Amino acid sequence: QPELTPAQRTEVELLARGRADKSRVLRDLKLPETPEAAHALLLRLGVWDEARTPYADRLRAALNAVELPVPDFDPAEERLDLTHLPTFAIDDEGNQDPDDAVGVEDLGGGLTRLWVHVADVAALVAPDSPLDLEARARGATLYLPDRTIGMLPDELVAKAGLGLHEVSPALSICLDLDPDGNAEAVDVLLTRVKVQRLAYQEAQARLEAGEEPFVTLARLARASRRLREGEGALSIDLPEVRVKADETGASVFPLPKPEMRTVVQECMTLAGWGTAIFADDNEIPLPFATQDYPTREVAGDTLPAMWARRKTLARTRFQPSPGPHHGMGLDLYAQATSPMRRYLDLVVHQQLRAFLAGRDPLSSKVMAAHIAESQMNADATRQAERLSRRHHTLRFIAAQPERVWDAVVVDRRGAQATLLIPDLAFDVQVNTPAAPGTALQVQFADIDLPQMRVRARSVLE
Ligand SMILES: [Mg+2]
Repeated sequence: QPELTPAQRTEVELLARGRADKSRVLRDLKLPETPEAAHALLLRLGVWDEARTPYADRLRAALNAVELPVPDFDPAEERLDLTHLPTFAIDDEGNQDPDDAVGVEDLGGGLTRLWVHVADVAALVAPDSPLDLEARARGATLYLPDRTIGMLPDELVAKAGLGLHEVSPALSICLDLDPDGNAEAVDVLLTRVKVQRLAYQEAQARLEAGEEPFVTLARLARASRRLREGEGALSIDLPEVRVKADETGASVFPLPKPEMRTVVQECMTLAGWGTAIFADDNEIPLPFATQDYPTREVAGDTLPAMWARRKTLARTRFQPSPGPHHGMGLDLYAQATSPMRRYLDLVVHQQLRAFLAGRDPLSSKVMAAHIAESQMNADATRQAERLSRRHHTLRFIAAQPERVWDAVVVDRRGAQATLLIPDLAFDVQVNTPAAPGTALQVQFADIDLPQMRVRARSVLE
């Protein structure tokens, strides 16, 4: 009802975005002078539609694309030509810029060479360059349901993304694995590959037809997982979704888990393990990913078991020297496969490329420093992303009031049960004595976007 003037609307907007901490307008209307209260008012007045999310702004996450000049790859740099091998960037349906690709080579005698090719980002982003500094200031690419704000310029992604061009330069990790999964050798080198893009479901279809390299990649991944599990490795693969938002509204799509998705994941793990092995052998400091023992032992792979396990996990800590990763069953590990979207991965590439160029990689001291600096930024970026995903997920829920969702009890707190709706990767508290693992049907009501809360209930129980 209160028709605010333009200047007033903006005043309220600055508060909703967290840029201001007060508002004479809200104060006057007997409304709380809080970002959430300003948000609700803007919705009630029609100034803002339900599509708008204030979380990136509130957390001071960068919403602007990086407008710095991007260097070209050096054509004279010698690279191992692998354009003759079938190579594939296999990703989620709807993905747009590949960081990685996989391939294999039979080496005879039961030995197989696994190739994990990664976008050669460090060839374009040198330590301390304006590109490196801005990427460090962001920590990670911000993937909102309605837009993507890269850690690096769009120009850079367009030129380094694998498979975006007929042939692509890459920084590759190669591991020679015997039938049992033991690595007889690991290498890191600059390459040139011809990559074909496929969604996980499409690679799965090829695996099912017995097509190579899918059949071989699956054999290697299975043997590798069995080895890591033998070393205490345990899973927290809970249901995932794609959250999208556009002109037509919000959408939440369940992410299928074909075997090829698991296989590709294992190839990334092998690549990170090899990278760490390589760095350890050559005394190259990297942001090694470590994880100490969990709070308590939790067995099983059911939803409730994985739900509990995730809560007991020790935090993943990145340090300049190798350390065991309990969750992965590895003695050492480094994330090296997503340099376009994660700053730590880019640092791994910068360190490896420096070594390859016969130069001096950053010392452990500067490494500990850059890890600390980037992580604070990555934390804020990731939180802005998580809040934004929940926002649109609620819009999706609110658009289908009549829908009944399938849920599972994954935890309990008194008379309260935590219900996870897999198709939404969304959980809510609901009164019910149902034991963990119990399948229930739930309906949602009273969605409040500014506060992002909803009331759920077990139906026809
Ligand atoms: Mg990928």
